[PDB]
Amino acid sequence: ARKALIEKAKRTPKFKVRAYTRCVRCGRARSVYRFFGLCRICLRELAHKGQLPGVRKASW
Amino acid sequence: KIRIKLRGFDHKTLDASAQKIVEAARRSGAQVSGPIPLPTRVRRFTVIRGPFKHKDSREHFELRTHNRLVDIINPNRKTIEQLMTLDLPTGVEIEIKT
Amino acid sequence: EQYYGTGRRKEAVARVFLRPGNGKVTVNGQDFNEYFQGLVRAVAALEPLRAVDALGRFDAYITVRGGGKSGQIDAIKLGIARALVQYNPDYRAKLKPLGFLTRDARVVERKKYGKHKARRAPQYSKR
Amino acid sequence: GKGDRRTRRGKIWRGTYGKYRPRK
Amino acid sequence: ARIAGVEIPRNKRVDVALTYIYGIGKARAKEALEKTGINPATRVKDLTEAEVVRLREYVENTWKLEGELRAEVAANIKRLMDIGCYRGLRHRRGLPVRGQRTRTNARTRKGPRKTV
Amino acid sequence: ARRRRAEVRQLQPDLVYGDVLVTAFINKIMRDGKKNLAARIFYDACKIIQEKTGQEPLKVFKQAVENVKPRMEVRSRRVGGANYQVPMEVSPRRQQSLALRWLVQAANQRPERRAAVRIAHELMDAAEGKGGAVKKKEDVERMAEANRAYAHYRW
Amino acid sequence: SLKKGVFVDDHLLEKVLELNAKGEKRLIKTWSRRSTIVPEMVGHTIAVYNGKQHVPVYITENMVGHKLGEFAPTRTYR
RNA sequence: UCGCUCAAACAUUAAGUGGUGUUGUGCGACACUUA
RNA sequence: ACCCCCGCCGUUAGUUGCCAGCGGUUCGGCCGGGCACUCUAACGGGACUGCCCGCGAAAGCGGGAGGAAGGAGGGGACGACGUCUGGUCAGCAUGGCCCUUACGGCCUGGGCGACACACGUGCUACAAUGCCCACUACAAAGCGAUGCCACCCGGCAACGGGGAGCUAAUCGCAAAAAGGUGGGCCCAGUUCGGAUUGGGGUCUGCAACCCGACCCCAUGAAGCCGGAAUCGCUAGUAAUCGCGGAUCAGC
Ligand SMILES: [Mg+2]
Ligand SMILES: [Mg+2]
Ligand SMILES: [Mg+2]
Ligand SMILES: [Mg+2]
Ligand SMILES: [Mg+2]
Ligand SMILES: [Mg+2]
Ligand SMILES: [Mg+2]
Ligand SMILES: [Mg+2]
Ligand SMILES: [Mg+2]
Ligand SMILES: [Mg+2]
Ligand SMILES: [Mg+2]
Ligand SMILES: [Mg+2]
Ligand SMILES: [Mg+2]
Ligand SMILES: [Mg+2]
Ligand SMILES: [Mg+2]
Ligand SMILES: [Mg+2]
Ligand SMILES: [Mg+2]
Ligand SMILES: [Mg+2]
Ligand SMILES: [Mg+2]
Ligand SMILES: [Mg+2]
Ligand SMILES: [Mg+2]
Ligand SMILES: [Mg+2]
Ligand SMILES: [Mg+2]
Ligand SMILES: [Mg+2]
Ligand SMILES: [Mg+2]
Ligand SMILES: [Mg+2]
Ligand SMILES: [Mg+2]
Ligand SMILES: [Mg+2]
Ligand SMILES: [Mg+2]
Ligand SMILES: [Mg+2]
Ligand SMILES: [Mg+2]
Ligand SMILES: [Mg+2]
Ligand SMILES: [Mg+2]
Ligand SMILES: [Mg+2]
Ligand SMILES: [Mg+2]
Ligand SMILES: [Mg+2]
Ligand SMILES: [Mg+2]
Ligand SMILES: [Mg+2]
Ligand SMILES: [Mg+2]
Ligand SMILES: [Mg+2]
Ligand SMILES: [Mg+2]
Ligand SMILES: [Mg+2]
Ligand SMILES: [Zn+2]
Repeated sequence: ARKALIEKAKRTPKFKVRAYTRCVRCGRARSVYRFFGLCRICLRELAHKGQLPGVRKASW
Repeated sequence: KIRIKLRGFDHKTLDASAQKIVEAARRSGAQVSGPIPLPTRVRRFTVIRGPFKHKDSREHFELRTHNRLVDIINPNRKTIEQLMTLDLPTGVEIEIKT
Repeated sequence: EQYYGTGRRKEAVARVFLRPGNGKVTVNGQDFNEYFQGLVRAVAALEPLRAVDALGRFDAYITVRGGGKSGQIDAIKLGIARALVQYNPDYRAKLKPLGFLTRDARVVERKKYGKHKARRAPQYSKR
Repeated sequence: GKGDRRTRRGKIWRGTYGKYRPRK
Repeated sequence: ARIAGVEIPRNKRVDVALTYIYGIGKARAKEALEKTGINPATRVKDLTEAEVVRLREYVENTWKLEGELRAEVAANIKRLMDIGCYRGLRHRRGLPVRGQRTRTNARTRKGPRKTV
Repeated sequence: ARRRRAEVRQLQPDLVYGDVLVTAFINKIMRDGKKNLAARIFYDACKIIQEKTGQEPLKVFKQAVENVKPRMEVRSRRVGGANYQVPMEVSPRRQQSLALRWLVQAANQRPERRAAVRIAHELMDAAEGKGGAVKKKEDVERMAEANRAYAHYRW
Repeated sequence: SLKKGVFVDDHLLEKVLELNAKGEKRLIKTWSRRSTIVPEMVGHTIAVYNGKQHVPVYITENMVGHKLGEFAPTRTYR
C-alpha cells in the first residue's frame, strides 16, 4: 500500500489526528520536514542540484 | 520618519539593492541612515546522507536569511519617484512602513 | 588622562576605563572584591597592576559582558594590560615577556556529528 | 538526585517546575 | 514514644521520625509540625508529655496509616483479583502494571535472574 | 607519539605563594574541573597546618612531597617472550607526579570527614616520615631492590 | 482521563437503554473497549471483541469505573 | 579465606574447535582448523 | 591552496551598549544626547621561513625577537584507481518473475509494547570535594499566528481563567546550572538511593485498559565505585553542569 496511502494522506476525512505529514516529492511516510514538506532524501538531492533557494552547504 | 526593511537571501544581491536605495534617496532628498545589517536569522538543517542506515557522515545545510535596514527622514517627492521607478530587486522581499 | 584597553575571551568582552587615583575598582557596578567572591583568579586579573608596581594608585572601571564568570576575568586581565600599555610604551617591554598580550586562541570547538562531544565517540563494541 | 521525582534538580532535569520548583 | 500504635521512632528528628511511620512520609511529616507548631530540629528524646499525646494522637486519628492502610492496599487488589482486570493479572503472574519492558529487565517484580 | 617527545605542559605558577608545584597539587585535587573549589580546599589545609604546628604551609608541603618521592620503580619488559620486573630510576617529573598523586589518594583513605582535614593530617604524616601515601612509596622501592637481580637489563 | 463528561460510545448507551427499557437479555457484541462502563449497566454481558473474538464478560458493582478493555484479554496466555 | 572435580551462562576469536578466565554443584581444613 | 567560524585591528551603518562627560533621578542608560567604544553583520589588510644565530650542497630542522597569532594556529567543508559479488528493489526510479472478484481497496479492534532468558548503547545512584533548603550572580545559539506567553485570582500542584505585547537585535520561552553566604544533617540502606505498588487529580486528543506524558500523598526496592574482559580521550580535549531546535496533536 504505497499509492493508496499517499492519496489518503491528503484526504483528512475524519479527525485531524490522521492528517499526518507526508513528503510531496517522492511521497515518503517519515522524515518529512514541515518547512520544506519533503523527506530528508529528496531534500539533499535537490540541495545538491541548487533547486533549493538560500539552501547553501553548511560549514562552521 | 519612514523606515524600510530589506529581507532577502543572497547578501551579494542584498548589498546591490541596499546600496542602490542609499544613493537614490540621499542624492535626491534629505538625510538617510545607511544600510543597517541585522542579526542574520539562519535555518541550520542537519540530516543523514545515505537512504537507509548511516548514523554518521551525515550532511547538513543552512538557510541564510539576511536583514538590512535603511531609514529616510524627510518625505522627499523626488525620492518617492526615484525609488518607485529606478529599482532593480529580484529575490529581495522588501517591506516599508512609516 | 584615562587608560583604555579592550578585553575579550570566549565571547566575553570587557572595556577597560582606568583613571589614576586610589584603588577603587568598579566593573559593571559593584566593587571588584564584591563581584568576584571566593575566586583566586580574581586577584590574578590584577596581575598587570602588580607587574607595573601600582596596585593601589588607580581607579578602574570595566564594562565586561557575555561569556562566563571566569572568561570575564581573563577579559579583564588582557583589558587592563592594553589600558596601562596604552599610555606606556616601556611597560610593553616588560608586560609582553611576562605574557599578557594574547586573545588566548583557546576556545571551545564544535561538537562533531557522529561523535558525542567533538571528540569523545560512543563506546565502541562488537558483541 | 537527578532522578528524584520530588527535588530541585529533580524537575530541572525533567524540564518541568511544579511545587518544589519556583514557578510564576 | 509508641506513636502509630506500635511504631516507635525514638531518638531522632521529629519530622523524620514520622517518615518511618507507615503511611506517613516527608510531606505528611511537615504537615503535622505546622498543624501542631513543632520544630523539626528537636528530637523525640526531649519533648513535652503534652506534645507527645498532642502530635501523636493528631496524626494517629487524622488520616489512615499502619497495617490498616496496607490492608486497604491489598483490599483493592482483591478487587482487581475477583474479576481480573488487566491491572490485576499483572499482580497474578507478578508482572508490572505498566506493561513496560518485560522482554528486557523488570527484575524488581520478577525477582532474581533465573538463568535456566 | 612515535615522532616527537612531546614537551611538558608548563603550568601557571602559584597565585598565592609563587610555585608551580603547589598549583599542580590543586589540579590533582580538581574534581570535574573546579579549580577555585580545590584551590580553597588546599588553602583550607594550609591554615590547619598553622593551627597544629607553628610551621609554614610552604615547607610543610615540600617536606611531605619530598618524603613520598619514589626513588626507583620496577617496570615490566618483554625479552624474546618473557616479562621481567626490571627496577630503575624514575624521571624527576614522574616522581613529582606520583608523589602529589598518592598524597591525594592517601587523603581519601583517611576516615576524616572534611576534605581539607584529610589533606591536612596527611600532609603532616608525610612530612614526618610515616603516612598512608608514604607507606605506598616505601612499598614500591622494596619491589625495586627485591628484583635487583633482573637489574642487569638497564636499557 | 476525561473528567469532564465520562467517555463512552452512544450505541453502547443506546443499545443498553432499550435493555433497561423493558429488561431484555444482555447479549451485546461490542467493539469499543475504549469506553467506560456505565453504573446502572450491572447484570449484563457485553461480548467485547479483542482481535480474536467476543468475550462474554459479565458485569457487576465493582467493575464500573474501569474500561471495557480492562476485562478482556488481548494476548494469548495472560 | 584457600585447593579440587564437574555441568551452565558470560568474556578472548572474524568464526568454530579446544583451551584458558569469573560466578553457579559437592567435598577437606594461547593451539588448531575453516567444502 | 582558493570556501566559512573563532583568533589582532580598522573601513561602512547606527533604536546593541555608555554616571563613561553634563542636566532630571522615580538614583532604573528611564529622558536629552553621542558613536569614539561594546555589539550586530559585510568588506579588507595580516604570517611570508619574512629577520638574526647555528647545522646544510639544495630542500630543510632546532633556538631567540617583533607579533593577536609562527613553521597547516585550532576546528569544519572537502574523503582518489578501487576493494568489501558490502547496503538499500520498504526513499524513489527500475529488467524480469509472481497475484489480479484477490498478494489490490476501506473500516473497527488487536499487534510491532508480548516474557523463563541473553547481549549492545545509555540515564540515574550506591553519598560527607556530599544530600535537603533560603537568598544572590555570570551564557551561547535557537525557535515563536492557528504559536512563545510576561501581570492578577483559586489550589499542595500539574493546570485552568481574565488579559497586555509580537510579521520577531527592542514582546515571550528564561531563573542557565555548577557555583557565593547561611541552616539541619553525623557514617546510618541513611534527609543517600526513586524503582516498585495503592488511592485522588490535571493536559492533549473522536479515544490514554491494552498503550501517553505530568502533579500530590503513601509504600521507600536492588544498590558499599564492582571478577575475567573491555571503551573514550593528547587541551580548551576529558571529565562535569545547564540551555535550544528539528521531529511533533500530545509523547
Ligand atoms: Mg517523484
Ligand atoms: Mg607566558
Ligand atoms: Mg566543550
Ligand atoms: Mg565559541
Ligand atoms: Mg562552536
Ligand atoms: Mg552526581
Ligand atoms: Mg524548555
Ligand atoms: Mg499562583
Ligand atoms: Mg467501582
Ligand atoms: Mg572454579
Ligand atoms: Mg546445577
Ligand atoms: Mg562429591
Ligand atoms: Mg587446610
Ligand atoms: Mg595445543
Ligand atoms: Mg579436520
Ligand atoms: Mg564609521
Ligand atoms: Mg565604531
Ligand atoms: Mg628562505
Ligand atoms: Mg630575503
Ligand atoms: Mg653570523
Ligand atoms: Mg629556501
Ligand atoms: Mg634557505
Ligand atoms: Mg615567543
Ligand atoms: Mg613586526
Ligand atoms: Mg614548515
Ligand atoms: Mg581536500
Ligand atoms: Mg523490481
Ligand atoms: Mg515501469
Ligand atoms: Mg483466491
Ligand atoms: Mg543573565
Ligand atoms: Mg549563530
Ligand atoms: Mg519547540
Ligand atoms: Mg499564563
Ligand atoms: Mg515589531
Ligand atoms: Mg526572557
Ligand atoms: Mg556550595
Ligand atoms: Mg530516606
Ligand atoms: Mg524520597
Ligand atoms: Mg494510562
Ligand atoms: Mg578511584
Ligand atoms: Mg578472581
Ligand atoms: Mg508542537
Ligand atoms: Zn521525499
